[PDB]
Parts: sequence; C-alpha cells; structure tokens
Amino acid sequence: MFEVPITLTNRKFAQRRKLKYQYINYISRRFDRISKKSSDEERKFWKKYEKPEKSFEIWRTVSSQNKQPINKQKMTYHNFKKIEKIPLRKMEIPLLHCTKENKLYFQSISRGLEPLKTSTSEVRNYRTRHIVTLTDLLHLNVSRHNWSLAYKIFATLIRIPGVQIKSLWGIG
DNA sequence: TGGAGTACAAGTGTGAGGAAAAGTAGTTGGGACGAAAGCAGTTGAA
Repeated sequence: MFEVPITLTNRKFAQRRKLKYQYINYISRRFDRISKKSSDEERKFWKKYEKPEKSFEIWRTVSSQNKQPINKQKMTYHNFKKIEKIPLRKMEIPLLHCTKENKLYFQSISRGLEPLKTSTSEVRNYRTRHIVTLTDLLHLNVSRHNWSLAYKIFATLIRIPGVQIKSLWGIG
C-alpha cells in the first residue's frame, strides 16, 4: 500500500515508459502540423515543461495575466483517429521488437486503461520483499500511534541497504 | 454391426523472456624597499 524507499528498476519498466515517450514525441509534433493547417526521446520530452522543484505540481496564481479566452473549435472522433494514425503507423515496427506485454501495455494504455499492476509488487527480489514489508509495517504503527514498535521497524529499515531519504527524515 | 467425423491428451520444434553489477551517458562544480650630484662632450641658435 504505502510508498517504498527503493531505487527499483526493471527492463520491462524501462522499456514501457520509453515505448510510451517515444510515441508521445511523434503525436505531439503531429498535433502541431494540424495546428499548422489550422534523441533520448524522454529527455527531449521534458524540455516542454518546467519541473516545479518547490511543490509537486506547478501551481500558479490565477487572477492575473496568465488567463486565456476559451478556444472555440473542439475535437471529434473523425479528426482524432486521423491525427493519431500516422504516429500509430511508425510505432508498430518497434512494437514487434519490444516484449509482447510491453506491447500489450502500449496497446492497452492508448485506449484508456491505465495499468492495474503496481510496479513494486512483482519485483520479487527478496530484499525488496522485506523493504515493502517493513514500510507497510512502518506506517501502520505510526497510523496506530504505536511508537516503541514503529521505532523498532524504523531502526531496522535504515540498516537494510538501498533505502532512501523518503523513509529517513519524514517520520522523525 | 462396419464407417464418417473429431475433441482430449500424449508428445515435438521454435526464441523470448529474466536478472544483476559492472561499465558509460550529460550536466555541474572546480584547477592556476628606488621621484640621487655637479659636470662634460655635443649642440642649441646668435
């Protein structure tokens, strides 16, 4: 349930985000050439946005000049399936080089259908399996205001290698 | 009182997946104790 302090990575997750952010670069360019009639591939993505670094989300005052008139002309299904088609053409040949469940992912996440499999569950590393165990027992006693026990879990969690700042300072 | 079609399992090739700790990929930090004198051949113009 609770967040874990692991620097966990797998090839199926390194691909499935890269399989996603490779695609998004093409469909972003395609949206602006139809707006013109009217290469890490993820390092290239975040150059469109400013990472907030103070808050989670870049919140912004509103009663100011950051306002806009509402755009009138809206989407339809006929324009959406023709603006995605040419990015869906070029994507299909790297879709057969990637693994089929990464390929099952991008087929599923492009029609809606967010993933229901959370990444810290199938990792099965036996050391992360205790790091997932301890942090769900760490928060559970802090939830239950049991402090001599949640001390003991927290003293044991910081000694297991690979744990982060996340557990460290927050519940001081 | 033999044959026509046919799902359940015994049984056989193709690649595709899984993982880690080593190495390498771009930004930023950082490296470079001296304001002395009367005097003389040349040399100023008268």
